[PDB]
Amino acid sequence: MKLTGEVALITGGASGLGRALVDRFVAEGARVAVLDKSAERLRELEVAHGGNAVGVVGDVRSLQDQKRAAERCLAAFGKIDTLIPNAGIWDYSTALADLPEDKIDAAFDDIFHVNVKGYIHAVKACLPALVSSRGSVVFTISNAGFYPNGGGPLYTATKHAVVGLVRQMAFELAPHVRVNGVAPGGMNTDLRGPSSLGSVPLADMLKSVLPIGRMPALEEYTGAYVFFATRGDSLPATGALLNYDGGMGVRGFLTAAGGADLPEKLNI
Amino acid sequence: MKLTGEVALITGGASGLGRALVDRFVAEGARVAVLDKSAERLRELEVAHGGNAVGVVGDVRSLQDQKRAAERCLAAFGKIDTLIPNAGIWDYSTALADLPEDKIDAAFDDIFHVNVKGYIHAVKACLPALVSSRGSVVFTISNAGFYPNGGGPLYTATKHAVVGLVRQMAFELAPHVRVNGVAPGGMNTDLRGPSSLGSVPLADMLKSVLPIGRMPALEEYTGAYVFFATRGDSLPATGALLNYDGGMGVRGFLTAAGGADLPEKLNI
Amino acid sequence: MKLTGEVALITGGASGLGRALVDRFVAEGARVAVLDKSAERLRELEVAHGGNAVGVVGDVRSLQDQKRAAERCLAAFGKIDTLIPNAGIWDYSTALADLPEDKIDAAFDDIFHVNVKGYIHAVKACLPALVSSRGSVVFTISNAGFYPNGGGPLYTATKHAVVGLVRQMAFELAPHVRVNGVAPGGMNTDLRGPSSLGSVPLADMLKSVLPIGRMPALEEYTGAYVFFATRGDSLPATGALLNYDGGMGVRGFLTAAGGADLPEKLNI
Amino acid sequence: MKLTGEVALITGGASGLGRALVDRFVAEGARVAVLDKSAERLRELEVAHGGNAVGVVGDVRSLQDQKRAAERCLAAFGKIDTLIPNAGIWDYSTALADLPEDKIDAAFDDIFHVNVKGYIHAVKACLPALVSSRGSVVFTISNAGFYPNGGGPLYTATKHAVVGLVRQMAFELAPHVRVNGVAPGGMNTDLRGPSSLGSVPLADMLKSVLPIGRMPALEEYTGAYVFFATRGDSLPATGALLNYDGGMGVRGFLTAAGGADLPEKLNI
Repeated sequence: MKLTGEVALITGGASGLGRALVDRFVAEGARVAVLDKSAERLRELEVAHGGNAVGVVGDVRSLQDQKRAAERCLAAFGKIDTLIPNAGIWDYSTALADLPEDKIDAAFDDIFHVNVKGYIHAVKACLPALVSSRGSVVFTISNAGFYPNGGGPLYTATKHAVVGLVRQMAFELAPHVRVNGVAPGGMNTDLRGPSSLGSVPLADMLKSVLPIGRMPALEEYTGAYVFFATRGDSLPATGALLNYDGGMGVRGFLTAAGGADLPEKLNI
Repeated sequence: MKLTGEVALITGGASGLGRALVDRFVAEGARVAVLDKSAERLRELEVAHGGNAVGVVGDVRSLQDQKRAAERCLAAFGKIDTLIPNAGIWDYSTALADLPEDKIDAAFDDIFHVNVKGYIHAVKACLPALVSSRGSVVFTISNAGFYPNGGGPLYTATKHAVVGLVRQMAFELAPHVRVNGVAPGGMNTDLRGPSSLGSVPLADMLKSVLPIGRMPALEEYTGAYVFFATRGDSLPATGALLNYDGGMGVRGFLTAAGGADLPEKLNI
Repeated sequence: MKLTGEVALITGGASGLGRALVDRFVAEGARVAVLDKSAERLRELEVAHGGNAVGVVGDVRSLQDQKRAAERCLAAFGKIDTLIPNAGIWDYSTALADLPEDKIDAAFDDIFHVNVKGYIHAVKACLPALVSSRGSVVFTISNAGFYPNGGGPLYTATKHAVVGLVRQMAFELAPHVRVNGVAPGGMNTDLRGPSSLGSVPLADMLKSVLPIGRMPALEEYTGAYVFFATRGDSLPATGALLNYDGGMGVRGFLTAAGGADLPEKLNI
Repeated sequence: MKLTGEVALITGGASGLGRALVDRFVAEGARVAVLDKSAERLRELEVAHGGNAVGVVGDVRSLQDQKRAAERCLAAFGKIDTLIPNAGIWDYSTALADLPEDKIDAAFDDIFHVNVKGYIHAVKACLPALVSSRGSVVFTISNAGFYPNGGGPLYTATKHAVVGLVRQMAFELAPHVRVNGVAPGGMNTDLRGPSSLGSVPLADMLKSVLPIGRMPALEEYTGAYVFFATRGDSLPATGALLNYDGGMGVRGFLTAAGGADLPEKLNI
């Protein structure tokens, strides 16, 4: 119960990592406003957390819907301590050469409007509340904000753009609001794409991609966020970027891990 | 003359850094095609260089215009060895708080369509020619692709996004096309902002910004691009990022430069 | 209490951040072994925590001393879940020009033997126990592992070297041992330098250094280490680097923080 | 002939990349002082470049020998414009678990004294000349200064430490001396180790390690250095870090390159 008394707003919190975050935050004693597109999934969530969650239907690309979510959060819980802009869409790892010429303009808008603009609108809408509470923003990034081959040019560009948001917003909102990034990766989750458009099997994932040698469940990706939301724990942190992807950036050339056989080599 | 027989295509090449790059490449023995919105400044550079530079009036946001620049370059010179997507737009360093709610959506599009989508379209247009010549792309980034306070959230996010393009496109176009980034910074360029949107002079704050202790002329920033365009010099480089901003990322806390008193301390 | 039943070993844990970490881990339910040069400050912490902390007097530069700490921890508690190599030495922010020629060799050894080699020996000593418990290492880095002006060349080079250890050891010890780094910064610790070697107060320059706009108490920096020590929270993290320095890397050019006037501009 | 009139000092310039640099610099019109251990190899080099090279026998770990080299350079050519600290030793990729306990202390000193201290001594010795000429330092780094699996903990830590030297020295020597890093990798070269101590075949190197799909010759690694030594080209660059390793940091998860089959896919 690290978050007793705290209030969070989470975008894209009806399913996936968003939902795992909502469930984790509630279990920690926090109260959670959720912005997402599915009314039915939001109401199911509300009743699962009776009193600790409020669900607001809306589009993350719309500043007005972002504002509605912030107002609704304010009305139910009285404050906003932590904002987690989290809602994102994928590009299917569609390479530049495979992006249809008649499709690139639409695809760009679809992915950038959700992934980057929706993050910008979330901060904008929650800004007065966050300054008031001296709160924090924790952006969901991705491995694709750091290394290639986690998406195509569009997705990879969006997640690199949110690293820019972490940096610029950590500067701009200082000294009142802290701004940090968690960059999750290698999760067991189905990533959706845009209407305009439309990748590694388990064997290659754990031998070549993930040094930790396993694909963690969604709940295991929630602790980094809880850390940034815990005022007693994360106060010195602003503009921080936590890579949270099983070790993708420290993977080896021939194998992901170098010490599979340490238990036998050290004869522990 | 390091680039004799080479062909470059530069977007945003009729003024600012782009123009200095046109001048430099022509002087290095290269033939140059230029995509720019300014017919006047394009005519001007066409008379300066003669048959060594062709200008195409167009909009960097448009794929058909980028393709038209690529075809016009092919028709004039036979090939494309180097692409320099360079054309950019600023956001008047406008903070999120100061971004008007009624303008923020259109402002997002204006700056992201030129700074990011225009880069993507440039590469898309030129891909067949670049793969044919086994050439290279060199993206103009900025200090705002790496550190805060070089623009507002919109611009900083866009330039962080082109860092994403350097990395993803270096992966995607390898082994045939090398993709690198130059990140220029201490320039006295007066870069325009969007019409959907209504900062201290660099000289006034130099000692808090630039370790090099001086404001380089525009021509001083062209050498990095020549390096990346020269096959015999930059062959091992792909996915490289050259911070080329006077040392903004290595500035001290009290003052930018740490060795002002070195000539006295060493008795020069 | 997040660390009930866990055992940590902390080098340099009798004063400064190290001591705050001992206090925090004991309060989280963990049992703690401490390697420190100060028998006095070790006795002091032994009476404060009772059977929850054992102190071993020794030299972090010495492998046999590090091994002795590991064996003493094993004998007292049965296992090692977390290693925090933390013990460090400063260089009085002495510039290269100001490093005496007759002292520079010994100064190199003093600072590199504790800051780098002492980290290597800590991990070497504890490897069998860490692999057995499938635990983790958390290296104390510093803002000087990432940006200039946080020490002279010697210290900055050492802290950049521990960044190398985070990455290489995360690769080498995966999948069994996670290796991460915390990089603390805005502390009021008075860290000692070498005897082979004879800076503005942080408070005087705060507005040029810290976006957060305040000097955190030592206890405020302990939460990141608890996060990394907690298996249920930091499981996907290996090779991660947490900048935890008040936002030194995202400071503005004129002043550290960009939003001093946010409460007035939003009318809080 | 980019370097006509310029004077360079290069450590470890008798063989390997050092020698390729010496040969390149002389071909560009520069004059070169070389510090290395082999008298016979230095004299052979001197006569190959009659008048454009001076060879000084000495140990890079010794400030006195570094001073001798600087004095000798001053005496033959009258100035020093560019310093390239380049001399380095490898660790054989010896993992922490494979470093013998009776060998680690010696091995640490051997690799750190050459790789880090020898770089520090080179700058120290050449400092008055470089301030006088307003010159530049270009440190040879490595992929091992950025990613794991290019060496063991020792080598990787040393090359990460030189990134720290780039940053701190770029700050400290500003505004008079520029300081940058080239980080070469994937070269066809035999890397020597220390007396205390004592890795990828071609097939795995070009499929998994090098996006560029080829191992470049040594001469192809010389252009980045020529760039930093060319005053007309690199003036805005201080604290820059050029990754120069075939694209190791932008390599893909399953294959190094993503676009091997672009010529056929685009049907160029």
